[PDB]
Amino acid sequence: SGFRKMAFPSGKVEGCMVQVTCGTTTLNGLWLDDVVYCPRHVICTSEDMLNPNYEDLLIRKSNHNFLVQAGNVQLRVIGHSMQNCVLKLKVDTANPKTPKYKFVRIQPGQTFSVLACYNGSPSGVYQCAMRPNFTIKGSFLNGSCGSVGFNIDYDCVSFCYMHHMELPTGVHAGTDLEGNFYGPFVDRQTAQPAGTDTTITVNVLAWLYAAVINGDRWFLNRFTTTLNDFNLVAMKYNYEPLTQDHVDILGPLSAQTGIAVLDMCASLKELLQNGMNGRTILGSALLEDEFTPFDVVRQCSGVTFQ
Amino acid sequence: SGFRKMAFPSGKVEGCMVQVTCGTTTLNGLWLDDVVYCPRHVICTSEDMLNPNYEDLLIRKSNHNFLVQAGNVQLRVIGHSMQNCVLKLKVDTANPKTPKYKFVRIQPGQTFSVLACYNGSPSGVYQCAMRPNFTIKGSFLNGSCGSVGFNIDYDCVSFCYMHHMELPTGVHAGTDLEGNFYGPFVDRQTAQPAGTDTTITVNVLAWLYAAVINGDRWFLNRFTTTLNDFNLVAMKYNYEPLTQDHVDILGPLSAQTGIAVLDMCASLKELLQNGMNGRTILGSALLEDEFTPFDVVRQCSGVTFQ
Ligand SMILES: *C(=N)[C@H](C[C@@H]1CCNC1=O)NC(=O)[C@@H]1[C@@H]2[C@H](CN1C(=O)[C@@H](NC(=O)C(F)(F)F)C(C)(C)C)C2(C)C
Ligand SMILES: *C(=N)[C@H](C[C@@H]1CCNC1=O)NC(=O)[C@@H]1[C@@H]2[C@H](CN1C(=O)[C@@H](NC(=O)C(F)(F)F)C(C)(C)C)C2(C)C
Repeated sequence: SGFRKMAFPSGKVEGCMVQVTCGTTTLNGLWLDDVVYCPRHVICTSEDMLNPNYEDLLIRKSNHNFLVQAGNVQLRVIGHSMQNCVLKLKVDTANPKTPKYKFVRIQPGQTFSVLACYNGSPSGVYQCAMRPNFTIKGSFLNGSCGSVGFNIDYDCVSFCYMHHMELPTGVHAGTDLEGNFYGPFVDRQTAQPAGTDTTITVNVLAWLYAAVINGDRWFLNRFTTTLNDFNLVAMKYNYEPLTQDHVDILGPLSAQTGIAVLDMCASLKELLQNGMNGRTILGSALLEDEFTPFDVVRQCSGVTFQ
Repeated sequence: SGFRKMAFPSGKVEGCMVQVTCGTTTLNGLWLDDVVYCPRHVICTSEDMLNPNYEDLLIRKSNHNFLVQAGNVQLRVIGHSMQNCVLKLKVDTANPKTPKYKFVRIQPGQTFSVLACYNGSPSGVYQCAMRPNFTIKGSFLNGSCGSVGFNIDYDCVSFCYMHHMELPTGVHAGTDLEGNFYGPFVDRQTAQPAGTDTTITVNVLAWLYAAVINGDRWFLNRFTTTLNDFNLVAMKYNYEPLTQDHVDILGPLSAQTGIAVLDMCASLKELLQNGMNGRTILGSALLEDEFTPFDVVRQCSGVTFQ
């Protein structure tokens, strides 16, 4: 029993982190086989970053201008190219620690683990969700760019995020591993608008199932509701609509606990309308929306990775 | 910016996990050089665990009765001994992935990362604190025993916890790596009393400093207090006494923010007496006590590990 915010084991990703330096700018890169992936603004000076022309800046670089260090071993760069907002540096050595891997683009509401790194070295690991406004609530300092987000499936690391930038409100933005930003953002140091965020309903429901599995059952009421009626009530509270796809994904938790999804929705509706009346669920005084249904199953059923 | 519950990178520990089976009981072991460390109740049947005589049970085992698997490679056992509540299995192969390491016994209030494992394979990583009553609030299922807790210092893994047991309230107990329990517990399936828990004051103060560093400053009041006056008020709220040692450990955060420790204590006193009036600090509606002063510094200053 017990329920914690849990990250994936980070070792497979640790074996892929390197330091990339161009001029006096240093950040992290991801070394897979004979390619290093990193944010393209490694080629910028501080002044360039206010309004960069990355294509022009890259024209004036050659391979040897990129200092790639894996520990205290320099990796010789033998080619380079830009793909959207990421640079790809071909090196003459394949990473022997390369795991089985995929590049994926995740959906708003899905979670991932972040291995926060500085100078090519890991600092720590934490769990994040892609918010509905395509930001993440991370923890990142100067030099963290190129840190990656990922999920694991048995032996396969699915990389989904590379870190690029922070909005002065402490929220974070980045790209998939093809260099395409999540959200309407660009890698330039200028003010940019983000959509208002919303609560990830299907995840709140998953966490209420986690609560029941752990014996925290006080909020279960005797009612049911329709999907339509639930979505009208939840819209007022800035919850995202719950779809039939979401109901279907909640099926395994519903079957395990014997609580119908629409019955759990009726309990959530009461919590939204009435509050929690000074009580906690799984130790929290607020409803938590950064556990997916799979997160709950993998933690409560002890799924392992190879 | 941003502040998350952050675990240490787990890769160095992942390389040490193995599966140990004796009879039909299987749990996790920790393989360092040519020794595997695991909970001694691997030698128990389910019935033995109600009232085990471990010395008698071990008498009747020989080396070959222990099946140790590192991946799909069986490690030949060539000696065994019991040290308090842990078994030590000598194997004929040294773990080539053994990190620099130490065995330490941590103090109540200190935190560590847990790599939760099943069948010798990692499931996930999360951060825990040793509670003042010597329990931890973990997330552990059947088969998790032998999972370890640890801290890292540059390249050195300090192992501080091995998991043994769950009290039916969802809290957890275990040993240091010399097999000595934290707290007044024994590895037998019978009801046992734990002390009432208390709030780790020095950690709450560390987290309030983390909040200020992140721009969450609403709770700062204009007052100071004495250490004596703070401790009288906090005792009522089941907070542990704040010592001069604690004040000294908070020095780096105090100097960084320019807020005297006793001034932060005056702000905490107001929060304890008045509540948070529907507001949050770092997104939490409750005061958080499972970040140490070092946790705050290592996250907010980007300390890395080798
Ligand atoms: C990569 N190493 C850093 C990570 C930042 C630094 C502080 N916390 C983080 O997550 N990325 C940057 O410094 C990027 C980079 C130029 C400026 N930048 C920012 O993150 C800035 N934010 C923005 O410009 C905004 F608001 F639009 F997101 C900064 C004000 C420095 C936090 C480029 C090329 C975008
Ligand atoms: C190790 N693999 C498990 C981990 C447990 C299992 C469920 N969650 C956990 O953390 N350890 C055990 O099963 C130990 C073991 C016998 C019984 N046990 C318990 O954890 C039991 N708890 C107690 O006996 C109590 F309450 F005293 F802590 C159980 C009721 C099965 C949760 C031995 C040898 C103590």
